[PDB]
Amino acid sequence: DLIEIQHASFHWFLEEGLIEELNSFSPISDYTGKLELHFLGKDYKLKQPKYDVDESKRRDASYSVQMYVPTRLINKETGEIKEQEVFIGDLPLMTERGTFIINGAERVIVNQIVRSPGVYYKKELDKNGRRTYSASLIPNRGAWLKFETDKNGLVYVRIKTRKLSAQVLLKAIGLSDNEILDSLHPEFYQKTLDKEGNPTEEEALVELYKKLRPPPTVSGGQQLLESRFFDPKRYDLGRVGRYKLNKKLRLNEADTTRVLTPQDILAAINYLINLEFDVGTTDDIDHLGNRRVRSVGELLQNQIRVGLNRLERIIRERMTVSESDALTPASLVNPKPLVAAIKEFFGSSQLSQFMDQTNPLAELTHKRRISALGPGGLTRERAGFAVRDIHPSHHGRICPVETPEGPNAGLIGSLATCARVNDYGFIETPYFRVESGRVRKDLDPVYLTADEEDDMRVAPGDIPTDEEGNIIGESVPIRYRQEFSTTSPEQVDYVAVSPVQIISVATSMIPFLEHDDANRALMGSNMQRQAVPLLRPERPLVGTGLEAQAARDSGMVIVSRTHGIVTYVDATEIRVQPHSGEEIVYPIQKYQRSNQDTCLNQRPLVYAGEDVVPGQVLADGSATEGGELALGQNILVAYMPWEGYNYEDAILISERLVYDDVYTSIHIEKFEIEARQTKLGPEEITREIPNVGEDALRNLDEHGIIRIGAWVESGDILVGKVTPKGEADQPPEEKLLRAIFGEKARDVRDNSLRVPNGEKGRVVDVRVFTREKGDELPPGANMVVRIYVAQKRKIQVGDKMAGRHGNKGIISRILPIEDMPYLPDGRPIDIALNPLGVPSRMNVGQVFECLLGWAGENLGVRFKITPFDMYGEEASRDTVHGLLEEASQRPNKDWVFNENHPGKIQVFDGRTGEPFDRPITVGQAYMLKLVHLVDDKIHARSTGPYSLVTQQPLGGKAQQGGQRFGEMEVWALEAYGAAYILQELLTVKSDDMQGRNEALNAIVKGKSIPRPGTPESFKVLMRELQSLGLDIAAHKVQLSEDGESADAE
Amino acid sequence: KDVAGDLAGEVLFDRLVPEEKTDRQGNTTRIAQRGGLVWILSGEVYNLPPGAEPVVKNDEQVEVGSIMAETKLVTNDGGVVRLVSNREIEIITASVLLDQAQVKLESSGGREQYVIYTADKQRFLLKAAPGTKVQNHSIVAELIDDR
Amino acid sequence: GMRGLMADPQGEIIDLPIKTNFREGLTVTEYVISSYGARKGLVDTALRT
Amino acid sequence: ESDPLGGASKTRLLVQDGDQIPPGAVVARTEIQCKEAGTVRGIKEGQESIRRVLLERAADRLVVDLPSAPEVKPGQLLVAGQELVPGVKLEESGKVLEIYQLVLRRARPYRVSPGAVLHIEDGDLVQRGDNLVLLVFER
RNA sequence: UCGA
Repeated sequence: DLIEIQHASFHWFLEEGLIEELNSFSPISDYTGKLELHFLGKDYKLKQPKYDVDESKRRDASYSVQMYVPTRLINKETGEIKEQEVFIGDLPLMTERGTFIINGAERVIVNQIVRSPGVYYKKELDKNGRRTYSASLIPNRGAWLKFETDKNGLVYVRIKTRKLSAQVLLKAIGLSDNEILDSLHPEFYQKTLDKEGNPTEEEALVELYKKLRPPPTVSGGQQLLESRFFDPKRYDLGRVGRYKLNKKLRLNEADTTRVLTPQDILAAINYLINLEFDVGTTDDIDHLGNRRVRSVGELLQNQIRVGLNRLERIIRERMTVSESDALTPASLVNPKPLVAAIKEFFGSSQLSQFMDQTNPLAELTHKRRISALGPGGLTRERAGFAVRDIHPSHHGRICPVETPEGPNAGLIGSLATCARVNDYGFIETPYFRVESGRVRKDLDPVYLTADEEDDMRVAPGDIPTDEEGNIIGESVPIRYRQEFSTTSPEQVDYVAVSPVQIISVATSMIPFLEHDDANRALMGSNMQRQAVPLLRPERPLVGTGLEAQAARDSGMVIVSRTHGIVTYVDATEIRVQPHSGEEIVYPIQKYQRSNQDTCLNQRPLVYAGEDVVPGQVLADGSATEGGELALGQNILVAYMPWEGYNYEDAILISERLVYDDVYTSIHIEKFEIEARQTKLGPEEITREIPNVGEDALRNLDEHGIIRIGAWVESGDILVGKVTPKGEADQPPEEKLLRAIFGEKARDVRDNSLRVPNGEKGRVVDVRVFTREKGDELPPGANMVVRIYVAQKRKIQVGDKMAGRHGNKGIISRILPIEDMPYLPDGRPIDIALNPLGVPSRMNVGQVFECLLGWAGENLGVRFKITPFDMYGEEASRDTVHGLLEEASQRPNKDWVFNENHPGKIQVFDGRTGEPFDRPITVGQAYMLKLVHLVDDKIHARSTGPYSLVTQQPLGGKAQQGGQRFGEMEVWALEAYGAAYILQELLTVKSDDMQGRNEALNAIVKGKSIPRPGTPESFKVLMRELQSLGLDIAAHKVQLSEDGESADAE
Repeated sequence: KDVAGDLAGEVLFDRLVPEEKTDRQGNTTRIAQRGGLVWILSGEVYNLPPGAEPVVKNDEQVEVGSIMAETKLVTNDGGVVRLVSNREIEIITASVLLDQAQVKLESSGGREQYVIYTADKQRFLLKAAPGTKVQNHSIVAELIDDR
Repeated sequence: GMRGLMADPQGEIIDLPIKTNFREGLTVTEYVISSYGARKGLVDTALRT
Repeated sequence: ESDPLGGASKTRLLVQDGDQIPPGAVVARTEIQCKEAGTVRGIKEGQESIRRVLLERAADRLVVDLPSAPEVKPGQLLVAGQELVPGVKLEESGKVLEIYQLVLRRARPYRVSPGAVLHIEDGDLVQRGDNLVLLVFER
């Protein structure tokens, strides 16, 4: 299973994470001691949800459950036990795909990588001086212990504040002079004991309080130090903090997990002194053995911990004011601070991200992202060069290729294919045991938790092995202590289980990965997660074979579980019968809206009367073919330059891709309107709207709302809504115009929902959610109407297409089939790609892919080639050229392979009919269609809305915004002679309530006027500087007159 | 440049003498004015715990599966050992057991305390708690007095 | 031709060379060494702008 | 479980539960077993110095029986690559144990540049892959 | 977060 960091994490929270939080919260007491409240956390209910999975997405709700615990309220003096179940909070459940539904939108919880708790030592040179060793005891939650060591044998303890001597903390926790020196070399400790005095057990708590809290008190020094490291519910090492203390310092005690042991502070000082004696290891901060990951089971444990602490303040403020008895325990627990704590984590936190649902490849990748940012991780400004590079401990755990380019280059990683996280939070990799030069591929792997660095010798999965005898190679390259070396095959210990263990699940879909560059393989893995689901997908011919596993783990593929006989198959359900209440129904969704405006259509695959197996595809998804995944189409390609139509990364396609419904996707948009409550009068949805005739009232059913199946275009009316007005401030021009022809204006105003510019399609869902029907509504709303419009988009000029090797491009021309070049059998060419971008970017694998897919086209065999071989030069060139020779041995196909030029044939011109001078490489390429279509990039504005303060035009496609003329754009016009264009762009086009009126009136009348006025943004800055206490004004230097000018008035 | 070894065993020197040029740079240095050759002999090396003692002296033959190092674990000031189900051993140096000791948890009035009902018609309340420390001249019990 | 001698993420030149190229195909050992310079050349571009 | 470089550690108790142990006596006795037999070498002269033990196995000594003339000196270090007598060569460097079958204990020399700081002493025991010297150079 |  590829999703185990989400399913096993939420399963741990429902049985171990929720029980541990309620056991530490209980019991609580009052100020006097009259009654006590303790919970029973291990007997909670977790009742049934309210709505369905598909119903919660359209009703704008969350798939959540109610949490109830039994609560026993006892009293100290009077014997009474009050058992009652009290509501705790709303907990959203994880769906079957591993996601959550928050406010009708599907969301994921990205796993965040942080540092592991423990002690870490570091050699630091602050200046050109001696060698200083530092320390840092990091807990899971609480204060930090930073031990430093200066020159001349002075070890200090810093607990944010100023540093202090090591004897001050070591004596205040409770110790003797003989219990320190017996377990310490004590000759180095005499230099820090001379210039520190010699305090007793009570002569150190007073001096500790004088420097931390600057009167000292004998009772104040004990309450300050115990609350930092020794008090419960304020300092936590964690289950993994106790494990890292017993490994580094080699401690004998274990299973403490709550209180910091004072013997552990003595062991951290002893390891720091011995670092000057050239013994001990300096820890690394970028090592994956020191870096942990956490998931939904751990991140939810911190939100209930800060949510129950707010509940502890109200539970102690209600058992003291009410001095009377006979009170119910259900009124002591207020669920309001804990409901708002869970709702803030799932909807308002940064780590809960919007789920990418373009294709099943992006859904599987987004659940396995390893990001180093979040509330407790790193910062965008605090990220440096060392944290973004690849550590040598990332071999097989984190993918070195798949990472987003730009700002987050290296901070957001991806988990590898065979990687696995244990219960402690460390990434593990499987390895096969090698015994005396023989790979023992018979038993289960070892799953080493990054402990193979300083102990084991690990070989990758690329060495030639024999059939159970020995290893063929005499020099095996291995890795030992983060360095590569070639040793004997009898000296190795472990070997990798797969050659795709290093790369992730999205990089493994690229065939011939070893022939492509690592920079273009980064782009090829990112463009595969943006491919739209087509209308009829097609499986690739040069697939790697891992597409079948990624389709079943995405959750959008109906699988069988019963091993039965299929009875009834239609377009909505599949009914089988289980055998060794026997009729289950598998529902099939038809054209459901996704998050990225794509389709989630499922098609039936099986027929009636067929034996099935557990793990068989019953119904494939939208971007999924039969069994395996399918994100694009296999069509003909040719690497030849046309007449400037493929000049700089441009694509020339044919007309055959248009009328054959190739690269044709279905996009479903969703519109929203609401009949709110205006204080002047309630708004309602009517059909008789003013100033709109029969040109737009054709699809309404006398209710103001459109019908199902009506073709809407740009500028129509979906929901006709009116709004009452109470202005009554008519100008004298409109009063004279209305008095002539009559037709007195009504009190309503047309606020109908309309279709935006460049939008069309067919309406498929006109679901209306009103009150008194069984659904909750937001306050200040009478009727909520939701309109879903689906449209069928073909492939056009301006769309961005790409392949699996980073050869992205934008189509500039769609030629007919008689103008495209044609093969010597008469078959035309679909895509005419440019061969100039190939040798400059090292995209060699895309030439191996098309030449192998052309061999699979004439044979019809659908090759499955795994990456990272076999014999050198005999597995990539002679595989392609050897299989192209077999396709040429057919009696009908003799023109496929040539002896002089192997990977080339003769191509004829379509316009003139003459052959070209040189042979051209042809093949069957697998191209994808990305989400960056030409329809979403069109924006234009003449005059629209304006800003609130600066009175400048707004910015945005969805709100009719204007393009920003920034500071780099002024410097280009200032370097030109364009002074009148610069004054026009800053005055009459932005921030002038007077200059915009006269400039617009000049074009309609036909006589332009010069000299625009003062812009509004300068007068805002003039009033802001006067409010800062600065007498700033503008004057005139005219003859015998120095007067201030009034820019505002 | 870090130079790591390949085999394990005894270190032998050839035409190399150490020098102690102690200065204020790092205060732990040892340079060689004439760097010759250093040799590493062969043999299996097995590390010992810091609390163990080597019972095998020099020029002694060992067998397969024999004894190499015996750890001396001596816990003084203790006379009686007692363990039922545990992992770490525990030694007890002093134990007391009074005659006619019969405690009972008859505390229906307030909090639960173990009242010691001795044979001398006396009821002693257990003032001490199970789990806390006791010191010299401390209170462990207090009898209830009707007068 | 030959790929050459790549370096560490810190800058140390590894003594193991990459004798293959993009036509013969790299190995799994020669792919993680080439990824050290591809990540270094990627994060140096964003800080250059 | 113990590591591969540690060995085989056993747990044994000298006394049982419920006895009269005198003060100042042994309670537990944990011994360390040996994997391969041989001759223990590298004993420390000073007391209270027990960190690691050497066990020279039978595979650590290579025996070479030349029939022409045994020409070796006690305490001489033989480097592989040279010829003792004309008619035979060498294959493994190391030190000589006995002065007709000359047995050779295997070793590997390391050249140290003058002026370099070293982190090893004369006569101690090393592990497989530890830092020994720190060669300094100008570039 | 994602494109150049």
